[PDB]
Amino acid sequence: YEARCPCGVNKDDGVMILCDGCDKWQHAVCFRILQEGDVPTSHVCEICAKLKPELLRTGGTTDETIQNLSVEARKATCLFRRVLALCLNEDSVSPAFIARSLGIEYTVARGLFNRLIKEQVIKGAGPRRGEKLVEKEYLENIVCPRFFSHN
Ligand SMILES: [Zn+2]
Ligand SMILES: [Zn+2]
Repeated sequence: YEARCPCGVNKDDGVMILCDGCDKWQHAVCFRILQEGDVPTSHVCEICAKLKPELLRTGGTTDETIQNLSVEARKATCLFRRVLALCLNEDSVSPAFIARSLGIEYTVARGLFNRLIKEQVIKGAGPRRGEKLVEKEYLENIVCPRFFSHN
């Protein structure tokens, strides 16, 4: 059993999806999948989509938004998706909590925290210094559909 995911953190968290091409697991949210019903019949990771494109013509589905990005741009997108999903299940966050939860370095977590402020997902002081409260309804009803809609 192996996790191999372009967020760069090769550890199970949340809903995991199996690539039909390499038999490694990715975080569903990294691949733009939040609801279990949006898990494809045959998931294809970003590596297999480029090594074996026939997988995509014979029933497989990749996340076309990250497939051809650079390593660094893809990692930043996937990690931000993970932090959005974390916020869906929490009342407040901080860089340190983000770092622990996602398995990443503090400085990277702080960048994700800062982007949450810009996307207006967090606002208002939490109980502890450095924490901000999640705008729960705004996240669920408005922000999340910007990133995770399948229509
Ligand atoms: Zn991931
Ligand atoms: Zn694969």
